[PDB]
Amino acid sequence: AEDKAAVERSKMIDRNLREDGERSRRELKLLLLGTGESGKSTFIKQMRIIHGSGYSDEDKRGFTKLVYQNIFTAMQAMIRAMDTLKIPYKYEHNKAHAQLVREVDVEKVSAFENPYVDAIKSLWNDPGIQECYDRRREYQLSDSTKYYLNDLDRVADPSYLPTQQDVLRVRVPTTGIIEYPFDLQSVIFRMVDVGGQRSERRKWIHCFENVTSIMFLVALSEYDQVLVESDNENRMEESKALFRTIITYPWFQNSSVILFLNKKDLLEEKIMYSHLVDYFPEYDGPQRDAQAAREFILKMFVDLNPDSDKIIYSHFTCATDTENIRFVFAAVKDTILQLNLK
Amino acid sequence: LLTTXXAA
Amino acid sequence: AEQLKNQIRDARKACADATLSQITNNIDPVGRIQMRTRRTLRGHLAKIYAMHWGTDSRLLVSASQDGKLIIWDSYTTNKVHAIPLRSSWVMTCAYAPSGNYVACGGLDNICSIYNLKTREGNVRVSRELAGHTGYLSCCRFLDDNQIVTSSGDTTCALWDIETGQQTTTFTGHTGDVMSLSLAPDTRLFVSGACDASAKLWDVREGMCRQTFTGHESDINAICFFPNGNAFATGSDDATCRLFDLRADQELMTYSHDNIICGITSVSFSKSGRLLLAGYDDFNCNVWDALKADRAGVLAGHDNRVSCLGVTDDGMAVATGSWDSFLKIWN
Amino acid sequence: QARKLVEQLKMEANIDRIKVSKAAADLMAYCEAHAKEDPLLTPVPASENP
Ligand SMILES: Nc1nc2c(ncn2[C@@H]2O[C@H](COP(=O)(O)OP(=O)(O)O)[C@@H](O)[C@H]2O)c(=O)[nH]1
Repeated sequence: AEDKAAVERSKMIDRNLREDGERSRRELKLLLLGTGESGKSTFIKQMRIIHGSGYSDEDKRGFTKLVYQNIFTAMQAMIRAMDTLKIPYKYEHNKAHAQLVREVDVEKVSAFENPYVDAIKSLWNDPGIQECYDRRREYQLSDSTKYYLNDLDRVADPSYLPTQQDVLRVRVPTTGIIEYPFDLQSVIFRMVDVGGQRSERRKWIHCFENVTSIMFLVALSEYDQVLVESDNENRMEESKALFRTIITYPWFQNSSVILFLNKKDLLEEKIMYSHLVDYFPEYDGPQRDAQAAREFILKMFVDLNPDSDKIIYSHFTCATDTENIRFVFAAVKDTILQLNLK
Repeated sequence: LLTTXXAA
Repeated sequence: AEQLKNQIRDARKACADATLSQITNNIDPVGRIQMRTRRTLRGHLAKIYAMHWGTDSRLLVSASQDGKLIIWDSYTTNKVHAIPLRSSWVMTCAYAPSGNYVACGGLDNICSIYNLKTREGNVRVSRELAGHTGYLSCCRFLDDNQIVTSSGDTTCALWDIETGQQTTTFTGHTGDVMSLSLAPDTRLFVSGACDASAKLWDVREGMCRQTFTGHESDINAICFFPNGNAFATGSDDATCRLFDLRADQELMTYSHDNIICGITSVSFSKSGRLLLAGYDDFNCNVWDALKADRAGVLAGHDNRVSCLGVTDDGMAVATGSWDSFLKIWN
Repeated sequence: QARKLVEQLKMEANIDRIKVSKAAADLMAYCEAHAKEDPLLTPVPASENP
């Protein structure tokens, strides 16, 4: 007899297959969603810190390149804004430093060389550019630009090693899907991220039919951002639309919803000057109050849910805060286990 | 997945 | 500058003298098509998105959101290979004509080639084909070292596996590219996208030869007619449609009242006379290519049919569903 | 700021062209000459077990 070569093999494949559908049902897919620059990536990063393999010296170096990258992007946007808000430079020499930095190959940055340090430091000193930074609420610019740019010092030195904080802030250009697996001792979690998808959602959204959980994210600091090029669109009114559409999907019925209200530390910092009312006429409460504003924002967002039966479990978060998340997430953990154990 | 991250 | 666009509309109109309907009319229609399930491929644990036949018309690959890609013995039933994919978010598979490699991609934007029959432990990840900024729509080899790919980021790309490099990029689409199909000779491919219009491309030269409008919505499926001078398109607008390259225009629309669900897949029959399509309403449909009649149906799935596959010897059909099942029809 | 599509229109209008009648007939004839070779269109005997 000469047969059953891969017939006998097919037996042992169903063996592995059943063991792997067995393990994978215990995986809890937690889909991160929310607009641009609203905290998802950072969250994932925090998970690797509290519940995962950390960022050891080696792991860190792999970011050095990205640190540089951000800076240029940060500066690059800043430069555009100048010619959009019609703000000129205080110092003449800097206009050359702009052309210099304009032509910078968005992505090709190996090291952070001397001619580029000055170019950028020079500009960071220009009272036009700082004024542009002071009006970042119009156009879109990363929220930790100041962080790095007030540190050009260390970032540009030869023997430079980044640290957790830098790590927690670099824009890490996402090819497409970001999935991260980890576990609370007995249970395994699998975070999901699709922010860096340069395509239409309506062709792949259904790939997420009844996942364990949805974690939706709003930036609180977002309330007063408008984007003049993008025709004065309120950046948080924008996020309200994503969420409304996200919250009406049939795909997500069985999926528990969590609303992270992120960039809170940035909220009450700024709620003292910018006023919530003259951006959302309906706002009724006091001024110069974080708590009143959080509660309000959390309401317009929850209001977008059509039907009693589906409870949203929100939290207030600072995604840069390692101990905040460490403590916020335990709550989520429970309200997921307690809620999906039946 | 990246780029490490995930793992990586 | 743009009424030059309103010039091919005179060209294709002067080319129109008779319809494909008018001509295929006094020819007798199709005999009778009622295929029954010849096999049920059972092994995936979540919904399957793509499948592709091997050139031997017997072995085939699947691609399921279960993070497992599977090689099947279609005649028998036996699983030959199971691929533990790094990303369970896959959206297509490929079968090398040689059957030495197998490609697959998805929301990762990495076209993963897999070295099949080997002397390695089991089956290894061979190549990383990275360069796309959106989900991997579909893919099919030209040989063991070149593959055309189409993706969400509105572009299709021809690669060189050996070196893993972007050989030539085929840009021209507005909406996402959903589909692709090589011509018989692999001299030039057709690709359907969410711009509601497919494109005929020249493989080596790069540039887009002909653009084809028609559908009032997203194409998800495209298909080269056996001889290589026509193609089928499967769209959300619920119509299948026919285009001749040499005529440079639509010849047939496989509409139908009372059906309104989208179409995920299209694949012709050896002769070209049958258009097998796969639908949202869990039903596959068998169309008279020439007459525009609805011959039969492959009703047999519980969820929508995500992909089709017709054999090279045209004696069998695979259908792939979101119900984690494949069925062979005869 | 935009110009580059106007090009494609010239590359697309200037190509080969064929009257539908011939286009339909040719590919109707291909079809006709492969019918008996199409197992799904004219069933091969039942002892074609696959
Ligand atoms: N102060 C503060 N900074 C934040 C917070 N959340 C995110 N950031 C920072 O602002 C930037 C936002 O990027 P990211 O978290 O990746 O947003 P996403 O990728 O669009 O979801 C990152 O550099 C973060 O380090 C927050 O709650 N508070």
